[PDB]
Amino acid sequence: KPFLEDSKYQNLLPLFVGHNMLLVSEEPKVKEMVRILRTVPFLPLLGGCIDDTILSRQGFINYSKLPSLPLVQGELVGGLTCLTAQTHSLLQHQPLQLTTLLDQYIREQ
Amino acid sequence: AAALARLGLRPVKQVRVQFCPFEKNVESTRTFLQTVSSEKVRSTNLNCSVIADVRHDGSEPCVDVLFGDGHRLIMRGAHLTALEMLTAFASHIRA
Amino acid sequence: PKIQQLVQDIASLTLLEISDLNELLKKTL
Amino acid sequence: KIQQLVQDIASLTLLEISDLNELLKKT
Amino acid sequence: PKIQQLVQDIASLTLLEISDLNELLKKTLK
Amino acid sequence: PKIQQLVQDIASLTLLEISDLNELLKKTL
Amino acid sequence: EALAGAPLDNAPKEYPPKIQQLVQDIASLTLLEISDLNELLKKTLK
Amino acid sequence: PKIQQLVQDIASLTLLEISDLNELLKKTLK
Repeated sequence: KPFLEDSKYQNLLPLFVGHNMLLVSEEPKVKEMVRILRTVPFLPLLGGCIDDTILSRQGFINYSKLPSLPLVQGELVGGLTCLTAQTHSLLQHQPLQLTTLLDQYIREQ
Repeated sequence: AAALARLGLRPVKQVRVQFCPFEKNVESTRTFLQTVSSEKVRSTNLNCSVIADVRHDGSEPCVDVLFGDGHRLIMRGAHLTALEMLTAFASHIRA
Repeated sequence: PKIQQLVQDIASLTLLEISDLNELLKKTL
Repeated sequence: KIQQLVQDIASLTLLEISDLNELLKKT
Repeated sequence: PKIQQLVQDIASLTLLEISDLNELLKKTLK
Repeated sequence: PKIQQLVQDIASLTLLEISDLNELLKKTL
Repeated sequence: EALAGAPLDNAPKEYPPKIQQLVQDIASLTLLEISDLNELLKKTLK
Repeated sequence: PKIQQLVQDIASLTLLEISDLNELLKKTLK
C-alpha cells in the first residue's frame, strides 16, 4: 500500500483488498492463463496492467482475442497511404470502366 | 468458514458472486467469496458450482444462490457485512 | 470522335471485334 | 479501324468519358 | 492552389494525360 | 494543363483537402 | 501522474491529448513530407 | 517537424495505442 500510494499506479489500490496475488510475465501471454482459469470458475481475474496501461478482465479478454502486433504495424502504413491509393484508384477506374463495360457487353451479346 | 464447513452445502446447487473490483464497496462480497470457495466447504458436495463473474462496469455488488427446490437467495453486499451474509446464507441452507 | 458513334460502335459491332477493342485498351491504359 | 476507335476514347476528356458510359447504360 | 481548379484540370486532361498522371503520382509516393 | 504541375499541386495539398478532391470528382464523373 | 485508465465500460474510447497532436500534424503536413515518412516506415518494417 | 522522429514515435507506441490510430484516421478521412 505505501509503495503505490505515492506512485503512477495509484489506480490499482482498490484492487488490493483481502487476499491477493500478482501473475507476472515479461511478455503478455494472456490466452493460456485465461484458458486454464476457465477450468476453475471460482477464481476471479480482478484486473492488472499491461504495457504501462491498466486493464480490467473485460479488457483482458478483448486483448486475448486481439491479433498480434506486426500485422497492425504494417496496416498502419496502408491506412496512411489509403488516401493516395483511393485517388489513384479513382484515376484508374474511368478508363477501366470502359473495358469492364465492353467485357460485360461480350456476355450480353 | 469453519461454521459453514460443519453445515454442508447440501440443498444449494449453484452459487454466483458478482462484484466490481474498482468499486470501494465490494470488499465484503470479496470476503464472502474467500469463505465460500474453500475445500472445507466445497468438498461437502460436488453438486455445488461456484462461479465468480467479476465485471468492470459500474453496478451494485450482489451474490446469487440457487437451491434444489424453489428457494432462491439473492443479496446485495454493498452495505452488508461478510459475517452477516454468511449467517443469513447458513440460515437459508438450514431451511 | 463524337460520343454518339462510339456507343453505337460498341453495340452494333460483333463479339470478336469488341474483344479486339479490350486488348488494345489494356496496353494503352 | 479498330486502333482508330481505341485512340478516340483514349483522347477523349473525362467529361466526355462520363457521357459515354451513361449513354451505354441507357441502351 | 484551389480544390475547384484541380478538379476541372483533371477532367480536362485526356486518358493518356491521366495515364502519365498515374505513373508520376505513384512514383512520388511509392 | 501540365501533368507535372498538377502532380506537384496534389503533393503539396493537405490530407483534408485531398478528401475534398475525390468527392467533387465522383459527383462530376 | 497516474494512468487513470478504464473510466467506464461504456466509455466511447476517450483518448489522451498526447495521442491527438500527432494526428493533426500528419494531416496538415503535405504528401511530400508523408512520402518520406512512408519510405522510412517501410525501411524499418514491412 | 522532423521526418525521422515521427517514425520512431509510431513504432514506440504499443498495440493498444496504435489501435486507436487506425480508427482515428477512419473518422477523420473518408
